[PDB]
Amino acid sequence: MILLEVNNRIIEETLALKFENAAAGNKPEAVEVTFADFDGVLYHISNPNGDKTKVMVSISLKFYKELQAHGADELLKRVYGSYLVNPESGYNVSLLYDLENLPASKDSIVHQAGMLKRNCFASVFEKYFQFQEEGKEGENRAVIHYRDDETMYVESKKDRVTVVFSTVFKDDDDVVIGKVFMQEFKEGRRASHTAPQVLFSHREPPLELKDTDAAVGDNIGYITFVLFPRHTNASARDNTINLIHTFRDYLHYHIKCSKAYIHTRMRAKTSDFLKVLNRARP
Amino acid sequence: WDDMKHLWDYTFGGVVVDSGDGVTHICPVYEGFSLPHLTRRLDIAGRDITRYLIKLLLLRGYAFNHSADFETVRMIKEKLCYVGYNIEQEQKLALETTVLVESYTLPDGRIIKVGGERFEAPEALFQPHLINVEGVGVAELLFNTIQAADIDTRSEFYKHIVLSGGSTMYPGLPSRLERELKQLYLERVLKGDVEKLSKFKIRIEDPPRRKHMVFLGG
Amino acid sequence: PAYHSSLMDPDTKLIGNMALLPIRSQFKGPAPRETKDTDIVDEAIYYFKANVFFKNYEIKNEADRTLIYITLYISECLKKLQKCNSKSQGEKEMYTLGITNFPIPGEPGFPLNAIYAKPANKQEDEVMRAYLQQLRQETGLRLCEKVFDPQNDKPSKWWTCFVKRQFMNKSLSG
Amino acid sequence: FVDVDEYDENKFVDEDDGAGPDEGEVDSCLRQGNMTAALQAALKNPPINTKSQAVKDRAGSIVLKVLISFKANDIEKAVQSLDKNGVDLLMKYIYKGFESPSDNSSAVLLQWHEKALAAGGVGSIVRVLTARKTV
Amino acid sequence: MAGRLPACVVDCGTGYTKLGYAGNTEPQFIIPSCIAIKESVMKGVDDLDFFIGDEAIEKPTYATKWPIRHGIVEDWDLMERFMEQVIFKYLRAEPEDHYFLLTEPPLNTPENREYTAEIMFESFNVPGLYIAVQAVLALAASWTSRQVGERTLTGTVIDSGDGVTHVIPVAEGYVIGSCIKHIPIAGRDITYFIQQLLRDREVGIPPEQSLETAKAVKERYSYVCPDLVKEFNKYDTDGSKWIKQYTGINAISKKEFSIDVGYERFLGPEIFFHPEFANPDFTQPISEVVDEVIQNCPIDVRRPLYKNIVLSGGSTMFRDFGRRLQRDLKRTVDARLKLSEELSPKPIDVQVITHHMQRYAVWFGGSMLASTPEFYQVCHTKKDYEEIGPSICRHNPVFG
Amino acid sequence: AYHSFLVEPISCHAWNKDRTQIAICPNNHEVHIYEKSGNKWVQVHELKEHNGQVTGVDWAPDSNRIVTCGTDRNAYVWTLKGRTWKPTLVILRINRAARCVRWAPNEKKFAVGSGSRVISICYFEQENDWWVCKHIKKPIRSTVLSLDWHPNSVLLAAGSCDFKCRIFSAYIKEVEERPAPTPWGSKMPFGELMFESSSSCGWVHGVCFSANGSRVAWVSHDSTVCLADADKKMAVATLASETLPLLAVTFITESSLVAAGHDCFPVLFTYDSAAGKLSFGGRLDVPAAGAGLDSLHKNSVSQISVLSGGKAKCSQFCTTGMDGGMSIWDVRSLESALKDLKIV
Amino acid sequence: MTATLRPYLSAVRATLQAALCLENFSSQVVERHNKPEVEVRSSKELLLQPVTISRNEKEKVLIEGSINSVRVSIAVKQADEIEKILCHKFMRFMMMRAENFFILRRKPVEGYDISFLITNFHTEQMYKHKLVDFVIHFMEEIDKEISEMKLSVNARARIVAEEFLKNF
Repeated sequence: MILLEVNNRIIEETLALKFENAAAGNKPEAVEVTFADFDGVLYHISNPNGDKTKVMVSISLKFYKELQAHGADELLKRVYGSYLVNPESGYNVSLLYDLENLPASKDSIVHQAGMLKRNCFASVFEKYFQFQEEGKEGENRAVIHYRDDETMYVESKKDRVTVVFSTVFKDDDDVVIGKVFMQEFKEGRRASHTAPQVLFSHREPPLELKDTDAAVGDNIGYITFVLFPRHTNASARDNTINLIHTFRDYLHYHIKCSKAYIHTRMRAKTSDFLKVLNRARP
Repeated sequence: WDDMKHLWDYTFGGVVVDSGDGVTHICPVYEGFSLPHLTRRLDIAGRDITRYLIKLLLLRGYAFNHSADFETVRMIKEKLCYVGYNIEQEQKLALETTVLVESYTLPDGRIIKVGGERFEAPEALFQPHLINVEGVGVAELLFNTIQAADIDTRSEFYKHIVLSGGSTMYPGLPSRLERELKQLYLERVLKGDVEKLSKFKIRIEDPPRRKHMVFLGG
Repeated sequence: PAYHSSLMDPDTKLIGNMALLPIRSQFKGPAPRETKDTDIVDEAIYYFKANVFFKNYEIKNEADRTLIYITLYISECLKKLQKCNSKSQGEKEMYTLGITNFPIPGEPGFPLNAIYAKPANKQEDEVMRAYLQQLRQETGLRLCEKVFDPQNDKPSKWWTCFVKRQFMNKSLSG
Repeated sequence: FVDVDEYDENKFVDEDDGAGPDEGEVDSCLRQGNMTAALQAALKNPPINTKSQAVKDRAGSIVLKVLISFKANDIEKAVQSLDKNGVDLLMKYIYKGFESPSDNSSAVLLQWHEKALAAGGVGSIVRVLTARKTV
Repeated sequence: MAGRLPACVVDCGTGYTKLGYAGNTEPQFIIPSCIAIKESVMKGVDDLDFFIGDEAIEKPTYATKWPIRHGIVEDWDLMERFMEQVIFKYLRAEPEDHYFLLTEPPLNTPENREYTAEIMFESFNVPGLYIAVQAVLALAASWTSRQVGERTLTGTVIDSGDGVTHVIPVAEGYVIGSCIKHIPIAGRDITYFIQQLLRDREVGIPPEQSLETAKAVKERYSYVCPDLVKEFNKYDTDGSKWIKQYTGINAISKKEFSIDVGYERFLGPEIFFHPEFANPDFTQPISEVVDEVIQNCPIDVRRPLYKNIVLSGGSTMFRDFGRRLQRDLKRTVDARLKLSEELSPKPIDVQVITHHMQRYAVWFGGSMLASTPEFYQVCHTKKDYEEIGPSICRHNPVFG
Repeated sequence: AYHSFLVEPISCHAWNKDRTQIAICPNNHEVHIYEKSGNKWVQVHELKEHNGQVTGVDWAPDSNRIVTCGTDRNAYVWTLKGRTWKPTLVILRINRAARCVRWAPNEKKFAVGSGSRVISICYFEQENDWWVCKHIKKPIRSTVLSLDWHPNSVLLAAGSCDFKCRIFSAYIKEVEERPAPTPWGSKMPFGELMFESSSSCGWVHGVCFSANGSRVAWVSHDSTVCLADADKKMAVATLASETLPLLAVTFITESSLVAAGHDCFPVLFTYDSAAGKLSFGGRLDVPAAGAGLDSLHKNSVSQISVLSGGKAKCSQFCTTGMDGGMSIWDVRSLESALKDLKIV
Repeated sequence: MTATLRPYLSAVRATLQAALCLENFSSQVVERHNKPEVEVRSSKELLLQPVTISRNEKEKVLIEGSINSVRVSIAVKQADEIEKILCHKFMRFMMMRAENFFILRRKPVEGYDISFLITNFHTEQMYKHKLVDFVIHFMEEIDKEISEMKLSVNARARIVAEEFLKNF
């Protein structure tokens, strides 16, 4: 696994598994899982208000208010079509699946459901991709707090969008390693001509602060992605979105896996030393 | 007492520190007999060292069941467990090097690794608070015992201390008693003056035997 | 554990080292006439499917020794009944197989010679040979109504499946 | 309550029973063209015994000065001019210069070590570690 | 529960690995702990090119490896990669803001405990870690008796999943050392027996997949019978209803074959009480093993050990398994105490506990314990690792 | 000439009056005796009676008694009596572990040097039926490394760890009254310092005494060998080696000397009396077990002994190192092969 | 890169032949005790002169030999931050396995990145000259090994950027 997945495996495997057996005459057993996902996002699957042949998928995001104030619901309303209902009291969005209702394509109408951590975010980007395409020079930023100490800023310039991530490396050492990745990312044009531009600012913000106040510190790092019109178009809108919204988790993932790799190399060297030391005995 | 007859039949045909396995108790001797007004007892001997060792090993990640492995851990004590001379230094040795760490094979074939606890466990003899006992410790007790007795020939006592029993053969013990007693003979006789102790008088006994063969004339 | 026989009586006879148990039968031999509704052969047939898996067997009674011969014999019968096509045809094979001169204690070819007493004299010999044959005979015809199904030609696989299993890891054909 | 063995009687403390070399000599011969003569002069009359580090550090500073005042190909000729005893003392000073960072003083010293070693062998290095006579 | 977010619970077994989030009743994913690696010299992300679980036992262009043997981690590198994907693919939960609660088998060493900390803390910026012993987790997974309360961590856990049977005697939340016993009969062994018994009865069997049939019959039609002969008699008398039939389709052959299932139903699990029924080199019944184990423990916790016997693992799920244990063990112990008595202390109370969460009992116990606030105290903090060392994992204090 | 015994290093060893059997200690608490049977080596018995590593063993020629000393601060006098050997119990009254022991040319009293910063001189007493012992602390202070005895059964050489070689009197009111005839002073009383090192060289690992005892030699840790001659107005004669410091050493005649040590290979030194100076000249090590070194030892040699001919004209000598290997060297038939050899 | 590597390692090696050659030494202060003297330092006469060899202000080796033990310390060369942090993790990692090293200390002497603890028990169970070779080879391997790790990480970061970036 090089790339992180966009879709959620627990949802997709749970519903798919329940659905093939339902569409077989077999009764449905109760299910109760309260799992989560990358970042501050909860998830609940249950049998509601005394129900049973009711399943429902609910999501709780601590920062839902901010996404909603950017046309998040309006989009979800035209997404599920009719599988969107009220909230399970405690969870900002709820989907309700009636087993005596499904179509004739589960592996088709189930994949979307697995994508929830993405469809909530899609609206802000789609909205600014639209902005760029319209050329509206009068719309504010898009300050969205997804993490207790993390913020994303989205803005659509004259002819190119800009998605900025303010990420935190709690472990100081993680900073050095993280910098190495940035260096290689900066010189990406040497391999990709049609690849988004990336900027990086340490501690201080590029042109932030502002108005509003920007997070500053030895453990803070800023990454700016620059989206053009060839990626925000009506042909690469979704894609660019489904990809870009996983970047933060992608970076921390590769930093941690890099550390794991360093462990393997190091094992491969310390273990060898012991063999050489004993190779002097009988 | 009615269980003694079976024992007798069917068969045939100076200051002293004695530790066998139940407990030790210094016994001074003036003339040809002991001293009733003296002969103080210490509530800790061998079993306490094995038990404390079990607890310490538990702290190192070897979970020995207490009332199940006593003979094994006991057997482990009389082979590695020793008495430390300078606890600060021993602790330094344990933290900074691996020279104190030794491997031991258990009856089920498993090999474990034992280190600093080797000197930590017997230390309870000198620092009773370690096991929740309102004690004094071998050194302080011995000192107090000779010191509290008489004055006429105290020093003579000091020059004749002897170890006895299976639980006093721990390596470094004699040297430890002598040094710690030196510290007592300095922190209880002259709140200072580290230039008078150069005229000390004390040697730790304990030779190589276990034949308590007492007799004489007849 | 293995199932033993509870048919030993304080007045049960003995033919060398075994136990001359009564049976219900028209075949000739020195077996007493059984009046009760069950006998050693029924017991052996009843216990067989379970006992045959056992590798070890504690001899508690001289009745157990007889139970064992009959169990081993059931095995021999299954060996022959395996390859036949009709209940009537199988019966003929059983009669000939039982009438055979299978080895007896004391002879090589008989297993358990360390557990069975050999016949002390010629009389004891001939009489044990007659008992053994009468047990074989009654065991076999009785086994036919169990193996053969109401449907001609149909080796009850539920009996055939034991053809390879050897009680106590021994054999009368070995 | 505290060390008492340091106050034991059967203790072991070297006896300092029985300023420095010659600064001057390190001048006249340093040097109308004679580099070897300077080295042989600087290694004469080592302090030692003197508890104070002032005098010792003085001789060591001077010696290091001389060692630095040398070319590469001309070291070999000088070192080979010494007796078995001389190599050990030179060696003691080389190691001395390895205690402080006096600039490239180390760079040339490794050269000053291979060749010096070549004259007195590895045994000389042992004498430097086995001596209660300091430098 | 707790701080809104749920903790992570992972139980790594030789065969199946049970993973999920605390608070849940059943694991979220139970997958073989195999890992598929390449062979075509690390070159950049060449270490990330791997698959795990079922995805590791299907990739032809991939080599399947098994890091856990008899219960110990024997290959840490592969284990580390495995954990990479466990966290960043299946659980889908940040490791820098989600507590971890790994596990270990009894007889595991302190070194492994420390390694299980080096990986978790230095690669995964996790905030907290706890390492629980499987048998003890198996113990918590049982208070669910009838009514009411009565929590205890003194008892004997018989853990039989799919590899080998284990008889670890726990005491006051602490398992006994040389008190654990192994039996070379378990699930895997049970499947082989039933197979060898069918192969010599039914015909038209699956070529390279002749085990599947006997494998599917095991957990789906198997059960424990009381008296063998009475059961045999049952089948030989009232067939068609005592005897059942199972169908299926040929794997690497493609063919619809239907077979009858009979004696094997009870003969399969019967091997447990009669190893000599399939294992010619072992004949000691499980009841006797349990008894020997209890007798090797100290003369004082022995009776209590007899009073609280708990089950763990999928191989303990055959119907009336616990009941059969009660008959045989009560009979053996009474016979023993009978011998005692006659040559001249009240009968010893034996109790086998059988709850709902038997299969993945370890994980369930784990989820429940990791679900309480009282856990967010006993956990090792990032603060202690980042200053004191992996050594803090040498000892993992008990609670509950 | 080299034999590979165990895998560890031999702490010490000793040969009986008749170079036919060898006693060796493998860092254990029980000595092991081996014997040669034509062309093979055979185990005949293993003496066990020590609670610490045995660090010394010596054998007698006349009495035929073997004495051992160890870190368990104990010493026993083994004997024959049937097959199994029975050792006696001797109390040294020391809190340290013995580092070396030596009987005597006469075989009447042994000596054990110790970490108690003392030398224990032990002798038999037909009074209590036990073995006594007198202390000779002065002037030594630190642990004593190796000890040699004079051919008169009086003088005693000690290396010590204080970087100073000493010679002592073993006056025992049990053998003879006055002392013997030796240049070393005129009055030899019990407890007397006859000679002390003149240099501050490393610890003295080995010290031998001329066949007559008129000359004494010793090797320091500083890879140097000194020799003091009392017959030449107290000689200082020194030789600085270019290799690793040595350890054990013994006289072969009166001008030559064989030593070995941390260098692993054996070397010869010769003494020129006229100038009174020692010179170098290797070199018995020209190129069973393994292969890492081109010398007949794969680790340091820690003990050497003379087998026949005495210190005046040794013909065969043995050597044991930490490599756990024992070698016997013959300097006669090879001497001719050596395209370069002195000898006397 | 060298230009002065070999003379340095040669001098360290030479110091090591001289510094080793220990022997089983029972404690003279403590009854029945064999503690490593270079560590305990309770008998000054048992201590050798603490030497030191370095190629510059940052790279050096300290050797303070004794009769039954030798303590070696290394600093290694560390230019920028990534070499520093990589080094800290690696040295600490090895030290954690000290118990498995036999000749590795749990901690490094103040002022150095790593220190060794060779005792007479080692010269008994290992060829001392082959032990010395390990030190010289370790320095070259350790210094070189760290370089390979750096190259791997820097190289991999480019690839990590490419898989993400080409997918736009």
